[PDB]
Amino acid sequence: ATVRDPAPQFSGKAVVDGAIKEINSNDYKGKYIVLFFYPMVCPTEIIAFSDRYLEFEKLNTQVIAVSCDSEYSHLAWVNTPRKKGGLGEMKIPVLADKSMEIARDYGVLIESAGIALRGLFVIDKKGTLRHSTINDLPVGRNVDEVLRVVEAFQYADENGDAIPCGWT
Amino acid sequence: ATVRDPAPQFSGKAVVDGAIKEINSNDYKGKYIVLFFYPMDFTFVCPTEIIAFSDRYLEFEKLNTQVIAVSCDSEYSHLAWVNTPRKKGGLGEMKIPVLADKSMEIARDYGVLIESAGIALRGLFVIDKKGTLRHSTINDLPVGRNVDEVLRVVEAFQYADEN
Repeated sequence: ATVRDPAPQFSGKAVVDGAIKEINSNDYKGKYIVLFFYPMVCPTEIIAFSDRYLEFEKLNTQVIAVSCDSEYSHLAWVNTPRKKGGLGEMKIPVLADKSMEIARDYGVLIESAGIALRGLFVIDKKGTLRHSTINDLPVGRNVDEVLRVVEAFQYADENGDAIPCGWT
Repeated sequence: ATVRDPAPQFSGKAVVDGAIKEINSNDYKGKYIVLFFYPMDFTFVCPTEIIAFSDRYLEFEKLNTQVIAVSCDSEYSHLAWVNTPRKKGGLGEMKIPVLADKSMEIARDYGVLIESAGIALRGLFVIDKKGTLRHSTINDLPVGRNVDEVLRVVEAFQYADEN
């Protein structure tokens, strides 16, 4: 499964607004989705997205972090001050994937180490894969770049799937 | 084939320094490799992307990395492409090699071939000094790639490889 393919549907229990909720990808139809995997290291990446969450909302997109761990420990993580390495008050959902079935479905699972690569995926309003960044574990991701990709794909979908030669 | 894997071998005839030369992936060991695919046959493709990469080549060379473009056509067409002024639609002087991929075996080897459009997705791949895959950006055709981001990724990987 790769780009221009209908993106693999995902569901499960996440921590949202400090609470555990069953969420499904089909719940986010009509909005873009940035699905990104945090391999269970520095939490500042996921925290960064959480801080820029409003900018993502301007573009009608939903960021969802995904990690190879339980919803209860994810709650434990949110119920920890950032000063101790925990997540503190999160503004984007943190989805549990102890089974790692989502990581496999997205091909960022290392079927030898039992860990996920830093995968990031942009899904459009019709539920199709538009972008896939995948990094080896040591290198983090950049929010400004993700926002750039999202706004570009949006302008494309609006202006007939074609971007002017030299955009902003 | 995914990240942390020894990268798929690529070889072929490229346009290097305004001339057709045989290049191999094994030729670039000891250096990073940015392998990126520029779809020509995309009816709305813009050369400003690959031109950009051509311009920032010095910045890539400071970091001991070799950017190689790969495009869906022969070394003769790539030469013809280089030998066409930009104000006439061509590439003009390119500062990175343009590798030929008419058979799209290189595109298939990297999993970027759209086996219906006969075109490759805008795939970008960072390869380390022992030749294993460290990064892969893949975009849908309408969205181009950013040189600054690539530079960030490469130097980040280098600092990691040292520390």
